[PDB]
Amino acid sequence: VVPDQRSKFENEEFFRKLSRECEIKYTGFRDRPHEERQTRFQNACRDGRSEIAFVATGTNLSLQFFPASWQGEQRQTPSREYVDLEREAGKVYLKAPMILNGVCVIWKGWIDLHRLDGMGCLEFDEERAQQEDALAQQ
Repeated sequence: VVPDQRSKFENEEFFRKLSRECEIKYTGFRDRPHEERQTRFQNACRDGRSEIAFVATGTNLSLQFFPASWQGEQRQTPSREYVDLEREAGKVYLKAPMILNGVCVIWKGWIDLHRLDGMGCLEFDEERAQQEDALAQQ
């Protein structure tokens, strides 16, 4: 494979500077009474298109795990997968492999059902990164 893959990963410090354990919070109207904790979780769960950012950095990452549908006229039913992990630790979290202008990195933030100011570690360690980088070319 082209050696420009391993090279950027071993010399780019951008991983430790931001791809590390950082505080995270879901994007929503905090000025909306605590009522957003439940309504935002369910209404956002149907649209699994969560927007979230790192409190430490103004950086923001958008991601999509299993959303009911974009323009679909389906039902307003939520993502069963979201409540199959809400009953467990009593928290709601998502994990997905997103690619940036480089290779795949694993993003998996978590937050409790009431305070949406959890933590989320981000790190370049996807095994699909080494092979997808090779197959990244058309």
